[PDB]
Amino acid sequence: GPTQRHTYYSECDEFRFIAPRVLDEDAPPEKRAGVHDGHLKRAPKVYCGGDERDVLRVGSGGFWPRRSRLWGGVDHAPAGFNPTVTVFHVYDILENVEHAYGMRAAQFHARFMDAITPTGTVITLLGLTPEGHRVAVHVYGTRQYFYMNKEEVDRHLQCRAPRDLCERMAAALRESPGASFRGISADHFEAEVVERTDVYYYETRPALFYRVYVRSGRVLSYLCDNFCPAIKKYEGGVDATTRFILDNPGFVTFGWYRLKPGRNNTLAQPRAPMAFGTSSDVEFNCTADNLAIEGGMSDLPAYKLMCFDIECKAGGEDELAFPVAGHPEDLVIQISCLLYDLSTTALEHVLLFSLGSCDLPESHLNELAARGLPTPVVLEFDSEFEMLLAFMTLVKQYGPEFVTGYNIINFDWPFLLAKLTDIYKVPLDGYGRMNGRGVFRVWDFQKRSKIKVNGMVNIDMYGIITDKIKLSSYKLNAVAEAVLKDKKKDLSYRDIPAYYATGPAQRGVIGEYCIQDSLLVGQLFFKFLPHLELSAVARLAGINITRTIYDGQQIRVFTCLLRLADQKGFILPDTQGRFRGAGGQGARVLDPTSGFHVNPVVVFDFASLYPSIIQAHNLCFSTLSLRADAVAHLEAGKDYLEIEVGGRRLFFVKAHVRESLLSILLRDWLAMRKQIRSRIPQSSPEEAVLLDKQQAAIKVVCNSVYGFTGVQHGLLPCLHVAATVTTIGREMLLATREYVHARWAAFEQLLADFPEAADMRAPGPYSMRIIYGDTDSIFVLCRGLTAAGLTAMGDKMASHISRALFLPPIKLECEKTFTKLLLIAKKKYIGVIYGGKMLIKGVDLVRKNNCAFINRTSRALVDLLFYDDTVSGAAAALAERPAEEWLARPLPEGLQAFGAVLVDAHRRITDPERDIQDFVLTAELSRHPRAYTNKRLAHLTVYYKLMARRAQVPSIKDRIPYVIVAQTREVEETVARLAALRELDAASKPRKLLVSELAEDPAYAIAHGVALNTDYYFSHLLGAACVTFKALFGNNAKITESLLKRFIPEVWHPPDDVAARLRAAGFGAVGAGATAEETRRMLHRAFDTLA
Amino acid sequence: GAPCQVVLQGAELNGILQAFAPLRTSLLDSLLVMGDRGILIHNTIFGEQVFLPLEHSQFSRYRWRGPTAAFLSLVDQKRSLLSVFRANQYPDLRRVELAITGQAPFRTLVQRIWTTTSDGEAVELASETLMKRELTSFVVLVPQGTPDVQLRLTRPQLTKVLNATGADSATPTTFELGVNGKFSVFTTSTCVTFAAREEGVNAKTVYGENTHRTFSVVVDDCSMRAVLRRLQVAGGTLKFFLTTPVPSLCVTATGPNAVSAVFLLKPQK
DNA sequence: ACACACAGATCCCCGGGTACCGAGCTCGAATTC
DNA sequence: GAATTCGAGCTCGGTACCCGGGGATC
Ligand SMILES: [Mg+2]
Repeated sequence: GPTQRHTYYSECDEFRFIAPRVLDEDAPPEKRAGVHDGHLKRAPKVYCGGDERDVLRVGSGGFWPRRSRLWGGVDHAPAGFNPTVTVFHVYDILENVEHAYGMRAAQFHARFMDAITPTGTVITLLGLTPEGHRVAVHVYGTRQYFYMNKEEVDRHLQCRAPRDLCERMAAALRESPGASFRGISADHFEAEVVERTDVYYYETRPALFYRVYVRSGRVLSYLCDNFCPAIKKYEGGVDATTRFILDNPGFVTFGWYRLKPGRNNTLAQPRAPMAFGTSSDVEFNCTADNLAIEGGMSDLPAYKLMCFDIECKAGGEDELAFPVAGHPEDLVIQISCLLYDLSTTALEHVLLFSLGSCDLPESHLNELAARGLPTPVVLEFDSEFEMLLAFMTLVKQYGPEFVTGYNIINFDWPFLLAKLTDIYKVPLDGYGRMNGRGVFRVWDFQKRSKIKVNGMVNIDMYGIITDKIKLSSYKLNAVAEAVLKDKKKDLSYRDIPAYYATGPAQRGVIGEYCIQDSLLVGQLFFKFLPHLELSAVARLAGINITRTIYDGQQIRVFTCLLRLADQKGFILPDTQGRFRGAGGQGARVLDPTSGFHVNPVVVFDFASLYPSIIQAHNLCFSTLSLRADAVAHLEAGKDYLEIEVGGRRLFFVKAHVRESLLSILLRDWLAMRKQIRSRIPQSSPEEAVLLDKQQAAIKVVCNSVYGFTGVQHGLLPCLHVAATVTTIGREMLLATREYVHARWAAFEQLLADFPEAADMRAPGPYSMRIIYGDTDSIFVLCRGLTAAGLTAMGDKMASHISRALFLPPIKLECEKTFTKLLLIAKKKYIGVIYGGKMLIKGVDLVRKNNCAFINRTSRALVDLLFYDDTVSGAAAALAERPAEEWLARPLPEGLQAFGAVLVDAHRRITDPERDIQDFVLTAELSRHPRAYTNKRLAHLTVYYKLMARRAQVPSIKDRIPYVIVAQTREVEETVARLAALRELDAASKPRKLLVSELAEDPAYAIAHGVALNTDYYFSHLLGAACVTFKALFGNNAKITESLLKRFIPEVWHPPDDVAARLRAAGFGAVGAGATAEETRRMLHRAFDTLA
Repeated sequence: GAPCQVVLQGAELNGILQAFAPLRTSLLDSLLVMGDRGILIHNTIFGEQVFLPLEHSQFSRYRWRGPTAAFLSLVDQKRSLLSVFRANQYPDLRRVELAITGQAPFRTLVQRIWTTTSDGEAVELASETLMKRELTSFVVLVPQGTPDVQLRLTRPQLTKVLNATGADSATPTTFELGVNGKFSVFTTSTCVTFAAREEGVNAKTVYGENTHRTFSVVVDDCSMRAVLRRLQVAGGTLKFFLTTPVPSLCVTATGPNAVSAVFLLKPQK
C-alpha cells in the first residue's frame, strides 16, 4: 500500500521484443538479419553466468546490489532496522507540492497536515546517515510569498488592507481562463502589511508594503505573470527552497544536520514505510525548526555512484551508422555499470548488461582481478528492452546518489530515455529518487543538455572535464590518455558488428570494452571529485546541488542577496517579465598595441575586481538615485558619488548613510574565503582538499555577482549598477593607468617610494606604461626593470595603488610577471611567466581541423619564438617599424631559426617518406550525409569514393580521415567518374582541380599513393602561423603571410613534359641542374641568340 | 648595398619603359635570371616560350659580380619587379635601382623607385620598393647562336604572316621556302608569300641573312597568331633554328629592344 | 487528481560565389593613305 | 582612286573581395 503510486516497473510481464537475429545461431543467413522487432509476454529474464531470473525481481538473491528497502511496496530491509539518526546528512533538497489530501494516508500527526491543508510546498531533504542508511527528511513549514506596494494595490486594485487584497488575488486565480487553479479559498493567501524599503532607487523611501503569503509555486508563477502587469509585484519568483534556507538562519543545502527537540517538544516525525516518498531507508518529516546544522563534521557518509556507459549497434536494415533513438531497428547492445562508493572511492560492483550470451575475455577477468577490482558480473539478455529495463532498475534499485559517465546527459541518458519513453513506453517519472512523479527529464538545449533527475545528482563528466581540463579532443579515450595516461585498448564501432555477430567471446570483447570505458570514467570522477566542489557551492549559495549543476549562475547570487535583503528589511522585484522560458570610450588608450614584449610585463590584475568595486563604492540598487533631489540633503565629495554612466547622472551614496547589499554580501564571503585559506596548513590533507573545495565555491559565487546584475532581462537586473560597475572598472583602470603614468613614470620616484627597486634596475631606459587592459587586468610593461625580484615589488605596487587611490575593499595584485609576451588581440596573447611556463590566452595553438603535422610544426614555431632567446629578441625588434616596412627591410637576423622550421614543415610534406599517416584533417561530418547543401566537400569526396571503392562507412555520426593528394594525373577522370556516379541514376588544363575534388583517402593514399599535396597543407600551416604571428606585424595578415612565405626556398623547374620537347629542341640550360659554371656561359648564349 | 648593382636613370629608364610599353601585362608573372651580361626575363605565353633579354648595356649602370641569381618576378605573387615598368603605372618615374645583397646560394634582391614631384624634387616611395629572394634551384632553358635561316619582317608583313597562318587546331600551319628566293607561309586555306633578298649584312620584299635555305616546316599547336598578337608585336624578324632534331623558330621584335618568342614545330612531314 | 510542465542557444573560421569593380586583351566606324 | 583602327562591347581569367554554413561527443 504505497501512498504515492510508484511509476517505475516493479514488474512488467510484456514488453516490445527487439533483438538482433544475429542472436540465434540456428537462423541461417537469410533469417540472420535485421532486428527481430516484435512482442512477447514473458517477464524479462536476465542470465548471469549460468543463472537466470527476472530482471525485475527482488528475491532472496540478486545479481546486482540493492539499496532500497521498498521496491514495489513490499518491505525488503529486515524486521527491525530503525536507524535512529540524529546527525543525518543532506545531499539534495527537492521541493514539491504535496497536497495534504494527497498525503492523507501518510499517517502523520496533525502538524504537517494542518500546515498545508489544501496545498503547500514540502521541501524533502534527501541524505544519508553515518550508520549508512539512506534517508530523507521533509521540511513542511515553508511558504513562498511576495510583496506589492501598499497604495499601488490598495488604490489600483481598489481593495483595502491586505486580507481584502488576498481575496482579490484568489479571485484572479479562480476567475481565470482554465482549471489549472482549483478551489482557492482566500485563507490560502494569508497576508500582512510590512514596511520593507525598495531595494531599488533609495530615494524610494522605505515604503509601506503588502506581503501576501502564497502556499504553492504554480500559483505563484500565475500570480507573477497573470496578475496586473502595472504593479511590479515584489519577490514572487522565489522558490520554496530558498525561503526554507534563508528564513531559517544557518541552514545549508548540503552538509550535516541535526534534529533538534524544542518549542513544545516537536521532534521530527518518523515515516511509516508504506508512506515513504523516496528510495530512502528511513524517512522523517519535520518542520524547519525541528532541524539544525552542525559544523566540523565534514565527511560524506558512504554515498554511492554509478559510472554507467552504454554501447549500441546501429544496424537498421542496412547502412550501419550512428544509431538513433527513434529507430526501433537501432538499438543498445551492452551497458557497463560501475557502482562505486563515494567516501572511500572504492569501486564496489562491476555490472555489465549484455544483449546475448557474453563471455568476458579470460584476459579481462584476470586483469580485473589483478588490479584488485571486483569480479565483473556480466548479465546476458535477449532483447534491448530487457537490458534497458535492467539497467534502469539498477538505477532505481541501487539508487546511486550520484551518477556519472561520459556524455550521459548528451547521449547515454538521452538515448535510454528516448528508447524508454516512445519505443518501450516507460514512464520515467519514477525512476529517480522519488517513486511517484518526480522529475526525470532531459531538455535537449543541445550541449548544455540539461538532465534533471530528482535525488540523483547527475554529475556528468563530459560537462565536468570540459570545465576542469582544457584540451579540445574530449573523446573519452583521448581524455583518459591525457588526464590518466592509462594505456587503453580502444575499440571502434566497425567491430561492433564484427564482434557482436562473431560470438559470445567477441560479444564479451565488446563487454570488455564497455567495462574499460566505465572504469576510465570512474577514475575520472574520483580524481576530480566533482561532488565536493558542487556541494560546496550548493551549501554556500542556498540552492540544491542539482540546481548549482544545471540552472544558471545567477540563482546563487540571487538567493544569497535575498538573505541579505531579508535581514535588512528589503524587497526584491520580479522583472517585468520572463515572457516565457523554453526547454527543448575610455578604453582606446588601454588596448593591445599588438606587439611583442620581452620586457617583463607585470600583471596587476585586480583581485576579484568587480566585487571589489561593488563593495568599495557601495554599488547596489538601494544606493542608486536618479534625481539629485534624492541627494539634496547629502554633501558631495564625502557623502556621495555622482557617476554618469551613459548620461544618466546616477548618485551612489557612500557607506555611512546606506550600506550596499552587494557590498555586505561580497564582504562576508571574501572574509570567509580569507579565513579558510588561513586554515589550510592546520588540517589533514584530505581536509585541505575539502577546504580547497570550500574556498573554490566561495571564489566562484563571488565572481558571479557582476554577471548577476549586468546580464539583461533576468533575475534582478539593474543595468545601472552593472553600468557603473563596468564604468568604474574602466575609470579605475584609467585611474591606475594615469596614476602609474603620474607617480612612477620616473624611476627615481619609484625608488623613493619602494627602496627595493635599487637593485631592480635594468641597463636600458625605464618606463611603467600600461600596454593592455581588460576587465580586471592591466599589463604594465615595466620597461627597464628586471623580472627576477619583480613580483615581490609588484605586490607592493599593487598594495600602494590599492590604498593610495582606491577604496579599502579594492586590492590590486601583481599575480604574474611575463618575461616575454606577444599581445595578439583584445583577448589573445602568448606570454611566458617568470618561473617559466607558456601561458597562452586564447589563440588555441592546436587546431584539430588542421592535421597533426600542422599543429605540431606551428606549436614548434611558437615555442621557438618564445623559448629560444636570440629569436625572441628579434621578434621584439619586429615591432619597432610599421608592419609594411618589414616588406622591404629584411627581418632581424634572430628570426632565422624561425624560418628554418617552416622550411622543414614544407620539406617534410614533399620528402620521400610520402606520409606519416596522421595528416588526418578530420571531417566532423555534420550530421546527415546526402543532405550537404553545398556538396563538393573534401570529406564528401571521400564519402562517395568509398561508396565506389571498397566502402566501409559508419556514415552518419562519423568523421573521415582524409588526405589531399598532389593532383595525381589520373584523378581528373576519376572526379568525372564521380560526376556521373555522384549522380547515382539522377588537354584543357581542367581548372586547377578543386581541392575538395582532391581529397584522396588515407589508407588508399598510403598503400600506393605518393608525392603528397603541398599547397593545401602548407597553406593551412601558414594560415595558422599568420593567425598567431600577425601580431608581430600589427595584425596585417597579408604582411604576415608574405613574410612567412618568404622563408620557403621555392624551386623552379619547367615541367619535364615540355623540358622533354625543348631538350628535343636542344635548348641550352641555365640553372641548378648542378652545372654551375655553365649557367654563366649559357646565359651569355641566350643573349647572343636573342638580344 | 649589394656588390651587384642595377640602375636606370631617366634616359635609360625611358628606353626600358618603352621596351615594356609596346604593351603588356605579359611578363609580369615572369622569371628573371640575372647575371653577368644582364637580366634575362623569361615567361611562357600560350604554352610557347618568350624571352626578353635586358642587356647590361641597356641599363644605365649594371654590374653583376657573382653567379646567376634567379628571381620569380611576382614578389608575393601580386607585385612584380617589372610592374613598375609599364606605360602609365606611376607616370613620374625618374630612377629605379636593384641591389641583390648576400651570397651565391642566398642572394636577396631589393628594388627601389624614385618619382619626381613639382619643382623637380625626387621622392622615393617606401611602399613601392619590392624585395625578392633568389631561387635556391632554378633550371631554365635557352635558345642557341647564329640561326639556320633568318629574315626581316615589318608590322604589315608580320600582320600578314600571323593572319595567314595560325588557323586554330585541326589546321596544320606550314612555313616553307622556295627556290628563286621565295618565302611562303601557307595553311589549309590561306597562302601568303614574300621574296627575301640580300643587303641585310612592295610589302613582299625583305632583306635578310641566310637567304639561301629552304625548308617545309610545320607548327603543330596554333599559338603564333596569339602569342605574337598578345605581346602586341609591331613586326620584327624571324630566325629559324633547324639543326636540332626538332627545329625551333624565334620571332623577335626588331623595334629597338626585343621580346622574342621561340616556337617548337611539328616534325617535318 | 494531481494538471502533466518549464520556466538562455548562441556566434567564428573555412569554403563557395561572382553582386558587381576593375583590370587586361581581343575587338567593329569612325580615322589616315 | 585605294583600306585601318581603336571603340564598344564581349569574354576572360580571374581575383579578390565578399559573401554562406561551423563547434558540441556518443
Ligand atoms: Mg556515454
